[PDB]
Amino acid sequence: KALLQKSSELARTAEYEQVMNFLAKAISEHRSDSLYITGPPGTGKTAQLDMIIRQKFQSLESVAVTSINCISLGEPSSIFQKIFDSFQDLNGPTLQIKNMQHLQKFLEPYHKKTTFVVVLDEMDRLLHANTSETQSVRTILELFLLAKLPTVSFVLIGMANSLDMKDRFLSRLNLDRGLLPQTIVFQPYTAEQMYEIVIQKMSSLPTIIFQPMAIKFAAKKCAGNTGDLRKLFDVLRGSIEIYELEKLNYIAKVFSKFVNNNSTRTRIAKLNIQQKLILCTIIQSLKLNSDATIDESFDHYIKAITKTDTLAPLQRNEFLEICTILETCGLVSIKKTKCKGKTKRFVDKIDVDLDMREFYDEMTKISILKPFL
Amino acid sequence: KSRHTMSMAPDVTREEFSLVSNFFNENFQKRPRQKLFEIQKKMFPQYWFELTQGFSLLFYGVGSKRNFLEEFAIDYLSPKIAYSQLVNSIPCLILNGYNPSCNYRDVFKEITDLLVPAELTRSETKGNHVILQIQKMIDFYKNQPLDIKLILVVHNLDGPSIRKNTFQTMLSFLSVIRQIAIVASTDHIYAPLLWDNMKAQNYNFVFHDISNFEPSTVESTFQDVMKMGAEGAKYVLQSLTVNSKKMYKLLIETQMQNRGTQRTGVELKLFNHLCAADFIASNEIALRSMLREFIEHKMANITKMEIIWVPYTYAELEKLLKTVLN
Amino acid sequence: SKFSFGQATPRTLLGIIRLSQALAKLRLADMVDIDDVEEALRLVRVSKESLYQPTTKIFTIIKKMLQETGKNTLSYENIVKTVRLRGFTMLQLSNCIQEYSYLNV
Amino acid sequence: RLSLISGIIARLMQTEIFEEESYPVASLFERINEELPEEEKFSAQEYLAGLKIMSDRNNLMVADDKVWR
Amino acid sequence: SRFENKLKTTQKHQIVETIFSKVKKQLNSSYYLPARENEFASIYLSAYSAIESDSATTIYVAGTPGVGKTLTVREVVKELLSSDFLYVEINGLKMVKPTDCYETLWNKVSGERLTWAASMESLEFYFKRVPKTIVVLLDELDAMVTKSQDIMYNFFNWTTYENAKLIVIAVANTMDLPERQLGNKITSRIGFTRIMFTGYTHEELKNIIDLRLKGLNDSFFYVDTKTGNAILVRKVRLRMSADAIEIASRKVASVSGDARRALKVCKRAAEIAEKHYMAKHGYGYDGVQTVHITHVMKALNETLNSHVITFMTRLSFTAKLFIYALLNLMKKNGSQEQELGDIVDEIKLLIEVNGSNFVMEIAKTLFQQGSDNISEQLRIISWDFVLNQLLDAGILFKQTMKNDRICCVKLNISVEEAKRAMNE
Ligand SMILES: Nc1ncnc2c1ncn2[C@@H]1O[C@H](COP(=O)(O)OP(=O)(O)OP(O)(O)=S)[C@@H](O)[C@H]1O
Ligand SMILES: Nc1ncnc2c1ncn2[C@@H]1O[C@H](COP(=O)(O)OP(=O)(O)OP(O)(O)=S)[C@@H](O)[C@H]1O
Repeated sequence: KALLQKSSELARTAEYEQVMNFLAKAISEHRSDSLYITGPPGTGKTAQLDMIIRQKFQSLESVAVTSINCISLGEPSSIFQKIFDSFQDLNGPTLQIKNMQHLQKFLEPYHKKTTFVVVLDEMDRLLHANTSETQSVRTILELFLLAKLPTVSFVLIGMANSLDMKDRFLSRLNLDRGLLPQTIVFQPYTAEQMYEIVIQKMSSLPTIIFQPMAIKFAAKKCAGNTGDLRKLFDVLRGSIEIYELEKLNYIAKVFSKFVNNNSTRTRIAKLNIQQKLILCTIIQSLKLNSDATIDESFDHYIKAITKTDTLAPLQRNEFLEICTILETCGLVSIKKTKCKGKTKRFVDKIDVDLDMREFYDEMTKISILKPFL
Repeated sequence: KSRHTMSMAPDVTREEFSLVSNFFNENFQKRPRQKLFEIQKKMFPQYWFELTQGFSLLFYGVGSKRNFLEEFAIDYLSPKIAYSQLVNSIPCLILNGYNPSCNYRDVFKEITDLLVPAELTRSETKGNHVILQIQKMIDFYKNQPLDIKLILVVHNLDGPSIRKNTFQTMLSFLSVIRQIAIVASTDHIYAPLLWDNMKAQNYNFVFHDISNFEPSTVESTFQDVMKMGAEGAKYVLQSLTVNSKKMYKLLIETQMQNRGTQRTGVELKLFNHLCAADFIASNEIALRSMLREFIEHKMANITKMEIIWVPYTYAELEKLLKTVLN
Repeated sequence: SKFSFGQATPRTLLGIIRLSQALAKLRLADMVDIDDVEEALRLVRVSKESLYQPTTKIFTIIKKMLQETGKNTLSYENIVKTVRLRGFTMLQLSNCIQEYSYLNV
Repeated sequence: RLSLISGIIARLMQTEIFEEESYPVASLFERINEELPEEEKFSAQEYLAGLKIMSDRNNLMVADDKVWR
Repeated sequence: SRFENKLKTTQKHQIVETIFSKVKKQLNSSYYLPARENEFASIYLSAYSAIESDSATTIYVAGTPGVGKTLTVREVVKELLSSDFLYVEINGLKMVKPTDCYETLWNKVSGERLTWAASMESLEFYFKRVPKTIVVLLDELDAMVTKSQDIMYNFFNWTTYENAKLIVIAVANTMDLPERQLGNKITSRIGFTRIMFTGYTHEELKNIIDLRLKGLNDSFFYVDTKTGNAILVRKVRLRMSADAIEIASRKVASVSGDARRALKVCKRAAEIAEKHYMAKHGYGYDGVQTVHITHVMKALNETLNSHVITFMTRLSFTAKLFIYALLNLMKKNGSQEQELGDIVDEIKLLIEVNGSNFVMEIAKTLFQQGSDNISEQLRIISWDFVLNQLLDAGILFKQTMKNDRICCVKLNISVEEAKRAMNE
């Protein structure tokens, strides 16, 4: 029963039909349309263009069109080095890849005059690099300039996450210049183009690959906040091993991990009634909305416990251990914040994820914290 | 303090602004503009004659002078002087001062290569040797035959990088040399604060007015105002999930039910119940996670009831209602 | 505070000693045991309580009590019932309740 | 008409009586004819077509007919 | 590898293996698991599929330290050697600079020492070109996230290549880590597996102790009465009271649920009985034994109880004179942070507001060490010394200023316990 679901985990898209119109001159060897391909994240958009060019290169005339990933540069030189790697040649590399005018000499081909288009992968690392109008916008500016006179032009295909980048362009560039205009976006496929690809990615079909309306149910009730349904099939591939482990069932398993302690399991964290007392003690110190030290909390803990004698006053060292019991369940977090007297000195400020509405319910059942409120 | 504000203005998008701006700057006062340009054309032989005396020529005046300098330097002067000395004509090295990315090292590395490398000047390249290397250039040039070999142009000399003081003194030592003619323009009203009697001794500036009331097309690009957030988050909503449009629509209604300030906002509990009422929000976490996406792109605010409020104006939210949400 | 009244005086300590002597006199004993002071303190605290309207063995006993229902109750009427037949007073177990709360049990 | 009757189910999904996004078919019938609105309940096909419009509005689904996911 | 041959020496003069020595040998933290039994499969069945199908996935586990996530994934790969992969422990905190992990990967494919720059070029050249198997553990991921997230994007972008022979296993501190430090673009690549590890429970904390106490609980030793040496003249036994082991469990599962903390509090409590046994008989270093409940009562408290209270009452007089002046200003002004000159102003005043009493023998000594020749000191004797002594002790805290009057002083421990320890 394994080998049917061993193969489970692994032209084709209805977005490739768009881009061949957008590359309408790429089979007639002319300069194509003006390509700035954006997208909200997770939407397949990195592999989307990679699907096109791999279908382009396997289809396509002299054949040399290269694509490089802009991740580890922070600087516009070695991209123009990596276009030279499809030549397998040798030259003086440093000057030719550095200046704007130095790129222009690089664009005279050798063997058969096939035009070249570059593909700039993950442009947002250089967009969201160092300060905008100094280097990175200038880097954006310099690449999109295609004023070259022969039709051999370095057509850009760049990609980005957040859609602020168009308004970042200068008003000269927004005057119908370069690869600007066609701001081709990709709205996140709800279930209406992505699930059908999963259907065709179920070409080798096992018998029980589950009631597919539940798969449709999975698609409809994941599409609130999602972009990657194969990865959201990779959460089906984990639950398909649950039915192997036991020889949207799992989204139900995963949300109760996150929703609880405020409604119900707050009292699970405080089986000690003193842990209930010390939890209200933190919030009474939160009146002075300050750097809530473990000492200022201990200050209000003593000066209240001398008034109402519910228990004896305990140690600060005990007060250290008891607040860590509050910590490991995930209620209150402790951080070493800032005080700048001698050096960067670290006093510990706490923060609570509970509200007084979710407090007042669980304390009226216990009239021993009622003196303390 | 009832003040009319730029937020309370009929705003204009990107393509609408720049096109009708391009209509005015190429059709408003066209006839008198070239009519000025023909009048000042007769001054061009006068500039040629004085510039043989090594005079740093400086152009002030209202309006952009960028087009005028490039006509005067490139087409008129630079072949006229090459013909009058007796072959490629005189090299023109412009300096775009409105471009803030001008440094002192890079432009001078061009200069010593533009000027003659007759000696091993890379030996004196050592750590600031720039004033050192130009001093060895100056005293050699005192005993050379007097002829211009280079004319440089510095547009917008009060620019964001050229007005820095270690760059200004660098240009000061260039101007005392007789072989190079220095034709620059500034635009500031406090431009003669830049020079003392030390530098102007090295400069021997003269002045001329040019006022053509040009729009400064290139010089407007790097500059920005609030035209260039209410407009920022106007584009993110155009690419999201369809549910975020609806949960912002229910957000924007009761936040405009009551400028858009804090007081018109809503509590988190009831808004969870309201977005539970239309079968949208499952609980607090599923609400907040796709509300952090409105938080991450700074599209909504929260202050303290637990009030979440939109920081856009009263007029803006109904514009966000009828256009992008609907 | 709001529900407070008076303070502890040495005359109240002398009255507690006198009530313990009266409790020992009612039992016709020549000595004062530990059972009188724990009754007198309970008497003087329940005299004002109407306005609201030696330990390891006890811990072991509590564990034995737990080995039935597994209940962590705050106030007791049927935990203390297995203690008085053994030999320890009501005051020793009263400390065993508070101490142990530090064990979070 | 349709907004009110589903709005009861909202606060009745706010409670854990359905225990999940799964809910049985008898859980429906104890939440229409048991609850407050009388005689608004349509035919055996019509409010069964009415819950389709909610499924067409993509807020709740129907699956494994003794239950509904 | 090499030098372990040189770490061996010869003369080992018959070390006394006492009763409690053989406990601590197995109470060492080294040597199937009861608590995370089924979740071992949830890793492994997630891992077994990708391994025998030549794919590239991601597995994300979280939890507090001390829960076995360092341990369990080692047990995953360990059995897999029996049944194609290269195991690497890419620890985050064991990298000096964050880019130094890049060097390890390119070292652990062929054996070359190249740039973190030049490594990741050939790494990227590996991960999209090789025709068709690498297991990598990215431990303690708080270290490698800190600078600008450019490292963390790489380690999951390599997973996206369908021609990438790699299997990554991330182990973090918190589940929140790709939601409060990383971007959403990484959070798409992290997936939604998210295998949570909770704490241990106190029943299982009993079930983890006896796994170390398998062949030694209530067993017998062979002992000579002269040297205290035990052998697995009397034939003695040693028993472990399980209720004391239980009360060790019901605290550590309550506060932390940490598997090191449970073992070590048993390990600390074991050696308390060791010295008391050596105290009564003195076998040195060259009828039925047990470990009481009273040992783990002390050693668990020994994790808690302090000494700054005992430190303060064992300090100097002028130290206790200093703090008593300092709380006097904090109840005079209510500003919790007093200027240093005002304290020197106060300790002058706190002399003469008391009567002409011992105080005079103090006030003689407090401004001159006897020696009526040299006198009339402004600030008190060793005032720089005690203020330096209170500074490096951590009790006080004093901001840096060249003015020795208006430099502010802030308390660092709770001022009530300072008030409380002053009373003695
Ligand atoms: N429509 C689709 N057709 C084919 N494969 C798809 C499709 N949608 C998603 N995938 C696959 O699932 C993956 C999920 O996309 P991600 O790579 O996580 O996001 P993305 O491709 O990086 O786009 P970003 O996040 O905007 S950079 C893709 O890379 C593809 O491998
Ligand atoms: N279930 C178990 N069975 C046996 N020994 C265990 C078990 N859990 C933990 N240990 C031991 O206790 C040690 C605790 O280390 P781990 O819990 O694996 O590290 P950890 O949980 O990752 O904490 P870190 O590494 O600081 S994040 C292990 O190295 C084992 O020696």
